[PDB]
Amino acid sequence: DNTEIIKSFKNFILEFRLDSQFIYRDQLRNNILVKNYSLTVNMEHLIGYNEDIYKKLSDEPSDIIPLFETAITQVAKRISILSRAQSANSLPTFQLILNSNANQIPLRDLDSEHVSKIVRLSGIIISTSVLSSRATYLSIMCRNCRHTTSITINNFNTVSLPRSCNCGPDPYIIIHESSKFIDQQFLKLQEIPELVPVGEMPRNLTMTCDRYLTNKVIPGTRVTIVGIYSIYNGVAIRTPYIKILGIQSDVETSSIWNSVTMFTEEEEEEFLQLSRNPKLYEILTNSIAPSIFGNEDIKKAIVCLLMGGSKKILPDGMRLRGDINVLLLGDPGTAKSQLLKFVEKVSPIAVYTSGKGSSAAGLTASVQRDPMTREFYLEGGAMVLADGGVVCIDEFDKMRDEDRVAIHEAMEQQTISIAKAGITTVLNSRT
Amino acid sequence: QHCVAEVLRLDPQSGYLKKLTNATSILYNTSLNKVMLKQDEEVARCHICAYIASQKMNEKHMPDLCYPKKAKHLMNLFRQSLSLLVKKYCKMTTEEIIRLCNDFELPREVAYKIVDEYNINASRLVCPWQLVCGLVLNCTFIVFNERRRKDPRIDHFIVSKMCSLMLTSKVDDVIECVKLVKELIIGEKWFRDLQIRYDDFDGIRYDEIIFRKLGSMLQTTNILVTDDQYNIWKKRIEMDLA
Amino acid sequence: ERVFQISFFNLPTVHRIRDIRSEKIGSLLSISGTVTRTSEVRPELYKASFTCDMCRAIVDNVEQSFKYTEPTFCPNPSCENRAFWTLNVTRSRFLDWQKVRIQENANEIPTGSMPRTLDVILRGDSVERAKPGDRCKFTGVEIVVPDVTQLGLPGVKPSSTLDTRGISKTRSLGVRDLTYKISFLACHVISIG
Amino acid sequence: PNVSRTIARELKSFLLEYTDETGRSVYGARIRTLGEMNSESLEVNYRHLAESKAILALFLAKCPEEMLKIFDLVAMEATELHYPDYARIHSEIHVRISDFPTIYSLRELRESNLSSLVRVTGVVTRRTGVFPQLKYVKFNCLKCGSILGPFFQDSNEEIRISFCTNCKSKGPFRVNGEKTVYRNYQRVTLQEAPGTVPPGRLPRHREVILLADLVDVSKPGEEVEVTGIYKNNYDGNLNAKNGFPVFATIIEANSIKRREVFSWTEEEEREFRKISRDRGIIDKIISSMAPSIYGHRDIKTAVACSLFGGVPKNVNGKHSIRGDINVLLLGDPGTAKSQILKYVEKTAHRAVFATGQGASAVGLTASVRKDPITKEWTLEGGALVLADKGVCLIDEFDKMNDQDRTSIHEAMEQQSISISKAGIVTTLQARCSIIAAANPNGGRYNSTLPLAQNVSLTEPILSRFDILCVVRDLVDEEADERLATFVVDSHVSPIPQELLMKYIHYARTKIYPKLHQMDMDKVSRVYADLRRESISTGSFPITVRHLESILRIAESFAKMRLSEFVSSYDLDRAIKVVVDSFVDAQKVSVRRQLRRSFAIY
Ligand SMILES: Nc1ncnc2c1ncn2[C@@H]1O[C@H](COP(=O)(O)OP(=O)(O)O)[C@@H](O)[C@H]1O
Ligand SMILES: Nc1ncnc2c1ncn2[C@@H]1O[C@H](COP(=O)(O)OP(=O)(O)O)[C@@H](O)[C@H]1O
Ligand SMILES: [Zn+2]
Ligand SMILES: [Zn+2]
Ligand SMILES: [Zn+2]
Repeated sequence: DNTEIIKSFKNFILEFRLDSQFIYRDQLRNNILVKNYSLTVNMEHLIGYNEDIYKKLSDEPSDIIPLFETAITQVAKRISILSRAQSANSLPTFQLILNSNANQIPLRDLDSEHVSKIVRLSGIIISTSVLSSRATYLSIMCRNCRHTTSITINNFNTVSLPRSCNCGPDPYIIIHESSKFIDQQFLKLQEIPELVPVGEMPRNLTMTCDRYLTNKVIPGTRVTIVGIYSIYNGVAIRTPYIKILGIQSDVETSSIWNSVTMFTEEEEEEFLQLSRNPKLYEILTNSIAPSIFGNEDIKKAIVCLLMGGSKKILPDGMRLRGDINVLLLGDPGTAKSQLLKFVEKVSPIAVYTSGKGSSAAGLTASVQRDPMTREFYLEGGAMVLADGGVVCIDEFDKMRDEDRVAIHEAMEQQTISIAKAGITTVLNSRT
Repeated sequence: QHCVAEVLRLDPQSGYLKKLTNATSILYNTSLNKVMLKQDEEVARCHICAYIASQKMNEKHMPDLCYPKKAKHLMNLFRQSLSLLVKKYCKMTTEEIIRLCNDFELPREVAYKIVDEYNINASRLVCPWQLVCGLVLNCTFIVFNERRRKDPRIDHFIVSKMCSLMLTSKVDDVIECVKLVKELIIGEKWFRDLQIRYDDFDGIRYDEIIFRKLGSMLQTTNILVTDDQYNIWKKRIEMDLA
Repeated sequence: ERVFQISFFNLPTVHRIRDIRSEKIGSLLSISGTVTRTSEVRPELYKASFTCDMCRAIVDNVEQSFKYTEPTFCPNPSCENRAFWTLNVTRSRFLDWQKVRIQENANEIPTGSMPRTLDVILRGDSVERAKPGDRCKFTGVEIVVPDVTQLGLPGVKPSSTLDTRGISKTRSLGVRDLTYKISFLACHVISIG
Repeated sequence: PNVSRTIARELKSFLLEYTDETGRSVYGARIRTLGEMNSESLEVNYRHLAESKAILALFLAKCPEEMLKIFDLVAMEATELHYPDYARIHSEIHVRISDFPTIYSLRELRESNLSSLVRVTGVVTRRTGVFPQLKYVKFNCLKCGSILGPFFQDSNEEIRISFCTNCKSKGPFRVNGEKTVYRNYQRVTLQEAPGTVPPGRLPRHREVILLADLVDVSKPGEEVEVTGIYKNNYDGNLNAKNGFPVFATIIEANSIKRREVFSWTEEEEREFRKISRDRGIIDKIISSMAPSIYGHRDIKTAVACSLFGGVPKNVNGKHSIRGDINVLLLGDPGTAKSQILKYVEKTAHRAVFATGQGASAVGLTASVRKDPITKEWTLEGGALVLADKGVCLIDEFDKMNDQDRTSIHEAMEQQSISISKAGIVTTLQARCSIIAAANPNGGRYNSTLPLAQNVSLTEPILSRFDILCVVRDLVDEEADERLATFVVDSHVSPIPQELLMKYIHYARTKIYPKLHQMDMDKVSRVYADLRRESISTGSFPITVRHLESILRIAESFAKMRLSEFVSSYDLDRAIKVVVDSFVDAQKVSVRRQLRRSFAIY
């Protein structure tokens, strides 16, 4: 039956515990306060607790998932009414989010078998196309009968409108002011370039997501994902893809200028201990380069540099550069390169480049147009990716004149400007 | 091989099976060998092949082998290439009442017993709907006592389903269709076997009803509730903090 | 179990591509030129069976050169619509095919002139005797084939249409546009030069 | 024909009691291995049953697409008899053939041979997709919320149904892609071998379809022998056929091969260790490195240090040290410069032979490149990227523009690439070993000037090269006496390179030899000595770069010997390599250094 399974699943919600503490119960209680209508789940926790759901969810995931959705909705209704009775109408289904670490399978080793099952894999991300919408609950009226009805779609964001509620075929108009919709996006993926055959190009695959599993990723961020090998439409052929059911990403891949700004409280005590120690300067000078010798004078400047300086804005707009500017000058050896190599590790959000700009890395704003619609969009730049951060350079001698002009103006005002044919820009460097 | 066996063992829905699968294989082989037998959707190319396979080996049974336009065409082409109770004096067949009994998903032995009852005692009838309806209802009540006991909602749902299937709004007539058949069919040995099998005996167990009627007070009228009920109910309030 | 081919070689006269007009239609005529391309061997429809769309009646006849669309006669004429038909692949006969592109030769060109070219087709066992980038002496008949590339050109354009005079009460006109190029066929070719 | 009874019984008798030598029932092993490995295919050698009876092949030729029928079900019967419930798991079984003698080119196909057994030759190129297509169908009806039963699909048409079990209604039908079952279907291009196209003629091409779960068993640049059937393709829209009514052709291939996965076995690492720990393998390694040319041993040894790679480390995740080794050769073009690097490509693991403009695999960078198939954006990277663990070859280093030089600069500098184009920002692992070449200005090296003055290269990427070897004209008579004799003989102790590459595969994974600080202050002693002795008589200095590179070479030789840790009397070899590499890289003024710096020999 299905109710035996739904009960064996609902028991896992409130009757599971580890480390002598409830996990999913209070997680749901916190989520309802957050107004999240979703959760997180680990499928490793379900193998030991119960084996009546794993071996059947493996092969019939689409058949078993909506049952779990409805069970979560039931738990939510109970806890909602009880919480309203405790302190202080519309509760739609909750998306289920899960992950795993059992294994990873590459795109190369796939086949036409284990289709519609659940799989694991790795890759790299490219596409962020558009927030294409789907419907979840939309109302209908018949144009002649004026007969109101309703429809709701659940998971496939199978059936079509009713063909007959004389009015004839196609008697229904679609309302929008009283309808409901969700978002999804078409995401791509391609294997690791380092694990490929020598000759051929790589192969990619498409996927889709839903309400709270969207917008989580930006290209370049290596991710491992788990989904279902589903199908839609030679002699007779249907396209393969994957439907997302669980996504895990690195906490923070290539530096994000929108980084964390609210630190924890436990660190503050030792932060202030180090602040009040009179040996702070000596500790920093000793530790900024543990495997390096001499040049204490040079190492005593990096500490001044990293902490920036006095940001001062006057009522005329003529700001003073909050940070400082430095220039090594030396012969081979003398660690003139090793410090620069190391500085990126320590720096929270900063970039490193060589002269003339590195491979496909404009030393400044190298703007171009869109592959789609042929429109203008600022692309990037070594002097703006690290906004609010330090920049490391080597081989400063061999610069192009145009490349050097912009960086030379940045070294004194830290605000590049480009005014080509159509686009006019004032993009802040602050580095 | 999978689909061939799927269709061949669909006939029920010793040597028969083996010889039939061999016959179907070789017949399909002969039909597809030459370029003379084309434009034939495999959607239905294992039906009259099975019919003629039955015809060939030793014995042939006309009924339920053809069970349509192109059926005869393919046969020739291959064989050349080689309310409901007011109505008075209604009629019935095997499969009509088999369908009416199979809408509940009841077993086949009960349906066959009802069919035997009909074909033995359908000579002095006024409306066979009444007798068949009563028979199937009193089969449902006897076989489904467990789920009815654990869920008193079923009673209304089943009665509504069998009131809508016969297109009526009044139900006392259905009540009569039940009690009259109970009166009529009350003393047959196969009915006895069904009674001992599914242990209804008016919806109550034998070992309880004997003491209920013998004149004792130890008879277990279960106004109280079983211990396991309380044991499993405790869990509901165990988690009341949420 | 019998299909034949023929050829006529050692003709006395030679005609360049510019020396071909509209009075040599269906007439044997020797030409010489050059090759710049070949094509893919693709078995061609010599004979092909059909079947009635309401029975197994097979017809092993073929309409071969063109008008390859529809036979009519059915062995059992009792049919609601005997006009159209079905098809079959196995009860059939096939023979080789090949396409090349023929080209002007340098030693016979006029002034202010490009190497005017056209397409010629082969048949039968004589195929495999073509060759890219060589001068050859073809011999065959003035086959012609439909085309539409010649649209947008001046003058009036011929058009076919079935008659509706003498019989009445029976695009409804079924008008088909006709405008043809002058390709060539080859019964036999030799490598000159 | 209805001879299927006799045909089936006789072919099953063959399958069962086949015996060729010593009463060997070969196919029993095939079937039992099939059951053990859960395989979907089995092979049958055409030669033996053809020898036994040939009308088998006659009836196969008349209709092989029909002859398959008894064979697949007989395979199923045999599989079930020895493996119950195999029918439950594997729905159907396909078969394979081998040893067919008839030979057809890709242009020899004639109409008289179609619809019969066909055996061709060619090369697989332009592989595309492993797409799925249906083999069992069930539906989702609208008039009734029910399904359809299972139904096998033909090889040449779609499927569509208008009736229903409940009634004769032609309701809207849709396939339940969420429940059906699929199989493997591929489209593959196939072209003739250019090595035998007769004079003048061009090579024709065809198309091929690969099924039976054998997809992705080929890669471009392979010689293949596909044996199967041949037929036409009625792909609809055929009433618009101008000219003559002629149709295309397509092959359905059964058997596939690749002739016309390196790994180490227990005895193979046993012998590896046995020979590594016995008496200085290095001399024999240099002897067997590349017999392409007799040449000379110094750059062979430099590249030998380049092959194995060192050992990277970090001081608690900071102050990283490069493990891999670099090289840079240079000299007059009259000698062999672009030979041994291609030999290394052929011999190493995950190596690449890239180049600059013209006859190059990739442009030595990463870019948002288009794909011919359905416009597929991809992020390809230079040969450096592919060999993040391995090595990347280059020749004609001088012939680059600004960006394709800054790329290699970034590689050797920070072992990571960066991209800031097309709405995508990323870095990778570029910890590759680099090999390169170049052409001196004027052919001869101009012995009377230093390196940077002589060749117009720049210093910042020139520094990374631990080794900068150079040669010039070898004018003596013995040079002729050896080289001319060897070259003419080309048309008149060393260990197999297979064992060498399996050795390097074995070495890069296990051994990470250490080095104990026993007498290691001699490093500081000799470094200070020579760092003063450089100013004593020379112009340019020697920097701690060479010290670190000598340490890398020491660990590389430790890996080479496969010893547990560094050996004292191999730091001598490393020091000598770096010394005599610096000797030739200076003016004639270094002639004093020849005598002075020979003590450390
Ligand atoms: N002052 C120093 N202290 C410690 N190690 C150094 C120092 N200078 C150079 N090295 C070592 O020498 C190598 C070259 O470093 P560096 O001088 O920064 O680059 P370059 O030699 O190209 O200028 C590095 O591997 C580094 O470990
Ligand atoms: N010692 C040698 N033995 C055999 N062949 C040699 C030898 N030296 C040079 N060659 C031949 O001369 C050619 C030299 O080409 P090379 O100078 O490497 O071209 P590039 O400078 O453009 O790379 C090689 O292809 C090789 O076949
Ligand atoms: Zn209506
Ligand atoms: Zn007819
Ligand atoms: Zn229906």
